Amino acid sequence: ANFVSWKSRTKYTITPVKMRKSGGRDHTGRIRVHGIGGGHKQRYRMIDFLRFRPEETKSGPFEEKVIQVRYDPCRSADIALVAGGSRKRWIIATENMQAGDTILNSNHIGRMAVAAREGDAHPLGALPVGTLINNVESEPGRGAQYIRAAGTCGVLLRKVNGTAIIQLPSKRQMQVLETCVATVGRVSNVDHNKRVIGKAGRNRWLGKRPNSGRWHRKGGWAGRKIRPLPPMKSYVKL
Amino acid sequence: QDINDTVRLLKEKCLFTVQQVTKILHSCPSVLREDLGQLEYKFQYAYFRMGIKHPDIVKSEYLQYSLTKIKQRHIYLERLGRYQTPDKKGQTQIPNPLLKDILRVSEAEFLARTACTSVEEFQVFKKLLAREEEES
Amino acid sequence: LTYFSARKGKRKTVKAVIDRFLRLHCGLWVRRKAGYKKKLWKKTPARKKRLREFVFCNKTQSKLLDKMTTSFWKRRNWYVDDPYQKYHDRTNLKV
Amino acid sequence: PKFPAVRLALQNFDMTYSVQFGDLWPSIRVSLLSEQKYGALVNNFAAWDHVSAKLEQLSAKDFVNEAISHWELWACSPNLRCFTFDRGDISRFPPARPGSLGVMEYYLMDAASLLPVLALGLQPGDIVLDLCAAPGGKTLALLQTGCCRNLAANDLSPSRIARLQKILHSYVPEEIRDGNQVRVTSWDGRKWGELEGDTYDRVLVDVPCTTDRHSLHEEENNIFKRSRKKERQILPVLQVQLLAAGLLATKPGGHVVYSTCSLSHLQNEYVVQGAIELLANQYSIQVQVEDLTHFRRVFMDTFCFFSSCQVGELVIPNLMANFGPMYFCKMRRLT
RNA sequence: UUAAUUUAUUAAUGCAAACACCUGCAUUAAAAAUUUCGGUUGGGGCGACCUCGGAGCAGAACCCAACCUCCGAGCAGUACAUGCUAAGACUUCACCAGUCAAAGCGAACACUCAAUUGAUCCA
RNA sequence: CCUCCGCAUAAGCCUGCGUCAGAUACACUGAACUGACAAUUAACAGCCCAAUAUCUACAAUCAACCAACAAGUCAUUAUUACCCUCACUGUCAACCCAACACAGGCAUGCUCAUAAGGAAAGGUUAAAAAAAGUAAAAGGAACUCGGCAAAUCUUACCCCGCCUGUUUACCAAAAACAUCACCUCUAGCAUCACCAGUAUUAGAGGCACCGCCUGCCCAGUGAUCACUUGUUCCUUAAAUAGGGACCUGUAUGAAUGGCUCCACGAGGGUUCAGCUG
RNA sequence: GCUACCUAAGAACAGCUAAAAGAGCACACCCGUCUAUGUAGCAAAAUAGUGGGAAGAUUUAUAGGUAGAGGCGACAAACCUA
RNA sequence: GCUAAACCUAGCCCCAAACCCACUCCACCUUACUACCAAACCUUAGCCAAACCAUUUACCCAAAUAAAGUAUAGGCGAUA
Ligand SMILES: C[S@@+](CC[C@H](N)C(=O)[O-])C[C@H]1O[C@@H](n2cnc3c(N)ncnc32)[C@H](O)[C@@H]1O
Ligand SMILES: [Mg+2]
Ligand SMILES: [Mg+2]
Ligand SMILES: [Mg+2]
Ligand SMILES: [Mg+2]
Ligand SMILES: [Mg+2]
Ligand SMILES: [Mg+2]
Ligand SMILES: [Mg+2]
Ligand SMILES: [Mg+2]
Ligand SMILES: [Mg+2]
Ligand SMILES: [Mg+2]
Ligand SMILES: [Mg+2]
Ligand SMILES: [Mg+2]
Ligand SMILES: [Mg+2]
Ligand SMILES: [Mg+2]
Ligand SMILES: [Mg+2]
Ligand SMILES: [Mg+2]
Ligand SMILES: [Mg+2]
Ligand SMILES: [Mg+2]
Ligand SMILES: [Mg+2]
Ligand SMILES: [Mg+2]
Ligand SMILES: [Mg+2]
Ligand SMILES: [Mg+2]
Ligand SMILES: [Mg+2]
Ligand SMILES: [Mg+2]
Ligand SMILES: [Mg+2]
Ligand SMILES: [Mg+2]
Ligand SMILES: [Mg+2]
Ligand SMILES: [Mg+2]
Ligand SMILES: [Mg+2]
Ligand SMILES: [Mg+2]
Ligand SMILES: [Mg+2]
Ligand SMILES: [Mg+2]
Ligand SMILES: [Mg+2]
Ligand SMILES: [Mg+2]
Repeated sequence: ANFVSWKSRTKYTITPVKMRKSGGRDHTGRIRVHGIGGGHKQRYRMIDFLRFRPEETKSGPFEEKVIQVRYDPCRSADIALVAGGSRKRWIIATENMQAGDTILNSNHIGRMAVAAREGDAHPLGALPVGTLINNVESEPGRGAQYIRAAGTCGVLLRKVNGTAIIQLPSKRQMQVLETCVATVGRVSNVDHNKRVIGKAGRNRWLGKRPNSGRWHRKGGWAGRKIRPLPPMKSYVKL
Repeated sequence: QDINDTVRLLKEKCLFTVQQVTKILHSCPSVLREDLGQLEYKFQYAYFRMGIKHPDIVKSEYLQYSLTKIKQRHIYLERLGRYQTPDKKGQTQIPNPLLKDILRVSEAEFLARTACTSVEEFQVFKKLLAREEEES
Repeated sequence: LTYFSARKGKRKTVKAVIDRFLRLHCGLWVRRKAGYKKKLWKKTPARKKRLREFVFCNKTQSKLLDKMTTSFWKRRNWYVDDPYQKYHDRTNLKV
Repeated sequence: PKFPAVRLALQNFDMTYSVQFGDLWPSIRVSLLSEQKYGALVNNFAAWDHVSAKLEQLSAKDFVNEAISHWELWACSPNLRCFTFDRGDISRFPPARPGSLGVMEYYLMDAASLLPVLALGLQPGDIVLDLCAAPGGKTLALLQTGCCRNLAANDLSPSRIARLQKILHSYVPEEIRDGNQVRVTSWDGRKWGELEGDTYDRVLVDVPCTTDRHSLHEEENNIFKRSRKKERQILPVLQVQLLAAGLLATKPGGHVVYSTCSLSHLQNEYVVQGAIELLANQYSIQVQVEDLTHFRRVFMDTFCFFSSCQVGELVIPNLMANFGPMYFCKMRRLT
C-alpha cells in the first residue's frame, strides 16, 4: 500500500531518531502480528553492535570512555554512550558499567589468554574458557546478534582448533570462529525479569494490545488414529 | 533423512515436545534404526490401548522395549482383567499396574507379582498370541 | 429428449433405444429379455429358453420408442443379408 | 454398532463370576477370550479304523479310550471316539473331508460337549429324547453310539434345525435315518410333557444358556443385546420349564442329563434344584440326583473341574486345555 | 467432523533432469474446496422395520384388512439329455419380471422342496 | 418570562428572511415564493523555500527543589548560488449530517451567565379516560414476582467475578470477555511486518491478583558397590541357555486441583432502621 | 466520510479530598442502569428523571490504511454506510 | 356541473443499403477541465439439466441446403 519503512537513515548518529509504529501491519496493510499497537511514543537510538569498529584512518586496538549509561525504550538492556578519539556511539552497557569507565576493543588474539575485564570486547580466541560473554557474532565482523537482552550471559565452553563452542542463554551450543569478537560480562538491567507490570494499563503503555477473547480448544493437536486402534477409543463407563 | 524422519514422526505424528524428543533419543537410540511404521504403531499402542500419557512414555523408557514383548505382557494382563484400558474420562475402576512392574521386570517376576499365574499358562499363551498375529 | 437442437433445431434420437431395440418396418419393436445373461447356473432350462428369446413390445412401449427415435430409424432398409427381412411386413392381419 | 454387545457380556460376567470363582476367575477369563481347543469326534459310519490311525499321526490321543481303561479301577456311552491334543498344545486339526462311503470322516466340536453324552449311560435298544438338539454336536454323538432304537430331535427354531438336517445328512447314512428311527421336530419343548409322558429311557436336556464363549466373540444375535434383555430375565424361568418337561417324558427308573454352557450358578444349580422342587409339588414325582464324583475323577487328565458344585459337574476353561464351559447334571426319576 | 470425493495450493521428502535453485513425476502432512445427510416408527434416547413365503384374512371364482400379532427364507439334496426345439395358455391387478405345456428331434426303457432371491450399465 | 445558550474559528453548504416589482403543515396579500437588481475589497487565512556534504546524548510538568517512568512535542554548520517585490485565492446568509424550518448528531477559543440570544399560551371551556407535577388525616410495605416508582438517602451479610476496563450500534452490561500474576508450546535469527528486535527476547496459547496447601513409572533388594534384570550382538540347524558390551558426565514432576482473604461491582439473593399515596 | 482496529501529527479534562493512584466526590465531556413518555414518534432508537465513568486500557477533531474465498474483533458470531 | 374525458404526432421498431466518428480560441491524468521544473499480455466460473449430486450438461469463427440428428461421444445416463 502506501506504507514506507521509517528505517531510512543511511548515516549513523547518536541523535534519537523519530520512528513510526507498525501496529503489527505489513506494507500490504493487513495484520501479520497480533497484540501490537499504540503505546508511548518512542525515539530510536542507533546502536553500534560492532564493538571493534576502528575509526577512519585508524587501525588496531582502541580505547573508549563511557560518557553516560542510559535507559533505552526500544530494548530491555541499558545503553551506554561511549567516546573515543572524535567519535561518539551507542553500545550495549554491561552489568557493572559506570560513567567514567574506560573500555578496550581489540582484534588481537593472544597466545597467553588475557585477563577478562567486564567492560572490554575481545576475540573469543583471546578470552579464557569459562568466561561469561555477551554481544557475540556468528561470523567475523558481522556484528552482535546473539546475547543482547538484559541480564543475559553466554559461556565460552571450549576452544578447539580456530573454533569455539559457546553456550547461548537457551542452553544451546553454537560453533563460532575464534576471530569473532564478544563483550565480556553480563548485560545491564539484571532483574528485568523480576519487574512487575502491576496493571493492564502498563502493557498498553508498552504498546501491547490485549489477547483475543476467543477460546481455543488446545494449542497442540490431537493424535491421529491408526487403522486398527479406533475400537480402543471412546470407552463408556457403566 | 533417516534421523530427520524419526524426529519428524515423533514431533508431528506422535506430538512429542522437543525436550521429550531429545530425551527419547538420549535414552532409546534404538528408535532410529527402527522402522517408522513400527515406531508409530508402538506409540499408538501405549497411548490408546494402554492409555499412557506422553510424559510417562518418555520416563518409563517404553520405546526401548520390543513391540512383541509389549503385546505379550499387556494382552495377557488385559485378558486376565488385571489391566483395564482407561475410558473417555480417563478414570479406571482398579488402578493399572505400572510399566516398571510390567516390562522392566523379568518374565518370572512379572508372572509372580503382576500376572499371578504359573509359567506353563503363560508359555501356551505366547503360542496362541503368536498365531493370532500371523493371520492379522 | 431434445425436441429442438441448438445447432440444427431438429429432434434428436435417444441413442439408448438404438442400442437395445430393433424396429421392424411394420411398426413392431423387438427386444431381448432382461437378465438373460445373468446367473444362468441357478435357472431352469425352460426359463433359460424363455430368456433366450426376441420378444415384441406393447403398443404403449412401441409408441414411447417411436417418439424417442427420428424418422431415419423408421425407414425401409434393403440390407443384403438381413435375418429379420421377412419380419418387416405383416401378412393376413385383420384390424 | 454404537456400543458392542460383546462388551456387555464382559461387564456382566466380571461382576458376577469374580465373586463366584474368586482367584479362579482370571484364569477362566483369559481362557474364554482365547482360542477354543477342539476335539475330533470320528464318524463310526465312516472308516473309524483309518481315521483313528490318521489322527494318531497328528499326535492326537483318544481321551475317552483312556477314560474307559481307568473306569474300572453304570457304564459310559460306548462307540464314542474323540481325539484331543496333549495339555499345552495349541495344534489345530485339519478341516474334515468327505470319505469313500460319501460321509465325513470326523466332526470338529468341543470335547467338553461330549461329557453330557458320556454321562448318559446309553444302552442298546433305548428310546432317547433330545429337547434341544440343534445345531448338533451332542445329538450327532447320540447316533454315533448306535444304541439309540428311536431318537427324537427337537428345537424351537426351524432355522437351527435345518442346520441339523445338513449335519445328519453329511455324517449319518439314509439307512440309519429310517422312519421313526430318527425323528426331527421343530415344536416347543416346554409342552413335551403333555405330548408324551413315560416314553423315553433317556432324555438329554440342553437348555438355552448365555453362551459365555459365544457371547464374548460373536456380535450377531447376541443374547446380551439390549433388545434381548427381556429374554435374559425370563431365561432362568424358561430353563426350569424345559428341564421339568424332560422329566415328565422320562419313564420311572430312567435317567436325564441337564447340560448348560454357562458358568452361572443361577442357570446351573438353581435350575436343577428348582425343577426337582416344581416336579415334587405339582406332579408329585421324586427325582434323585446321581453323583458324578467318579466321573469327574476319570476325566481329570483332559478336563479341569470346579470342585465346589452342590449338584452336577462344571467344566471350567483353562488356558492349558481351552475347552468351553459345560455343566452336566445326571439325575434319575424314582417315580 | 472419525461423511464422501480431491490435493489444484502450500510445505517437506524421494526419484528423474540439470550441472543449491528451477522443472517433471510420486509419496507424506497442513490447509482448505465441492457435495450430501433415504423411508416407517408421539416427538426424544435404546431399540425395531424396509425384499420374499405362510396363518389370523373375505366363511363359497379371483382380488382385497393399512397399521398391527405371530411365524419362517436368503438354503440344501439327487441327477448330469438339470439336451434341443415348439402349438396353446396362466400371470401377483401396469411394465419389467415370473409360470405351465401338447407335438417334434435326439436320448432312456423337461427332479424334491412354501419362499431359498437382484434389472441396466460396467468388469 | 426563558436562557443547558451565545459570539467567533475550523469543517460542511453555496446566495438560501438585502433592495425593488409581482402572483398569492395558521396566516399577514406577506413569505424564507417568483423575477430583476445589488453584494463578500487584506493586514486575517491559504498559497512557501537553490545545491552538496555535515551537525543535532541531556524531556515536559510556572523547571527551581524533590521524585521519577510510559523515556518524550520544536537546534545546525562549511562552501557554492542568489538581488526582482506585495501577485493569485477564501471572505455573504437565518447555513451542516439526519427524506422536513426534525426535542437528534456536530471539533475548538472566549463568555460560565450574560453586554449576546430567545418565547412555553390561535381563541374559549374546565367533562371523562390518559400524561407530568404538587399536597394529604390515621397507619407505615399491609402493595407487589420484586420497596418498581416515589419519599428518604441506610446497616449487616451470602453467591458470583480479584480489582479499573470491554461486549451484542437498535430488547441481554452480566456470573461473559479482557486483566496484573502464573503456566504451557514454538523459535539460535538481520535490511518491508515480528524488528532497525535477539532466549530476562519474540510469537502462539491456557488460566485469572496476591497469599496458603497439593510434586516422582530416576531398576530392585542386600552390604558408592556386586548381580540379574532391562537393552543390543554372536554361538546354537535355530533355539532353550551360554559367551561379550552398555544402563554412572543427569533426574525433578502440575497449560494439575482445593482453600480462605482485602478492596471493588448500575451483577443475583437476604436483611436492620427510617422513609414515603 | 458509519463502524472494528491501526498509523501520522493534534486537542480536551472546572472545583473539592487526597502521599498522591488505570484513587474517591463531582462539572464539562463519554456511556446508557432503571422507570416513565413516545410507538406512522422530535427520533427507522428519541425525551425527562435516575444512573456508570470522568488524568486514563480516557474522550475527541483531521488525514491515511486493512475489502468480502476477505477485513477487523478486550468472541458479542460484534462491526465492515439504517 | 365540478373533477374530468376525448385527440395525432413527437418520436420509436424491424429490415435493406452503406464500412462510422475525430481543431473556433482556451482549459483538462495534480483535488480532471489547474499557463510555467530532476507501466499491458495470464484456462472463466457458476446458476442450470441430470427430477439429489460428485464425471457430464448446446452457446459464432467464417456463411444457405443436403449428407444428418448419421458416424461418433457419454455416471454409454441426462444429453453432446
Ligand atoms: C444352547 S442351544 C443347544 C446347544 C446344542 N445342543 C449344541 O450342543 O450345539 C439351545 C437351543 O434350544 C432352543 N430352544 C430355546 N427355547 C426352546 C424351547 N422352549 N423348546 C425347544 N427348544 C428351545 C434354542 O433355539 C437353541 O437352539
Ligand atoms: Mg519496543
Ligand atoms: Mg480466553
Ligand atoms: Mg397381468
Ligand atoms: Mg398389494
Ligand atoms: Mg414331449
Ligand atoms: Mg428571490
Ligand atoms: Mg498574511
Ligand atoms: Mg437579549
Ligand atoms: Mg408558542
Ligand atoms: Mg390550544
Ligand atoms: Mg382524570
Ligand atoms: Mg399521608
Ligand atoms: Mg408482603
Ligand atoms: Mg422495613
Ligand atoms: Mg398481597
Ligand atoms: Mg428505586
Ligand atoms: Mg409527595
Ligand atoms: Mg469484574
Ligand atoms: Mg474506573
Ligand atoms: Mg466496572
Ligand atoms: Mg457498545
Ligand atoms: Mg442491545
Ligand atoms: Mg441494555
Ligand atoms: Mg473469564
Ligand atoms: Mg454491574
Ligand atoms: Mg501514533
Ligand atoms: Mg480535574
Ligand atoms: Mg478515577
Ligand atoms: Mg468516580
Ligand atoms: Mg474494542
Ligand atoms: Mg460466546
Ligand atoms: Mg452464540
Ligand atoms: Mg448495510
Ligand atoms: Mg439437479
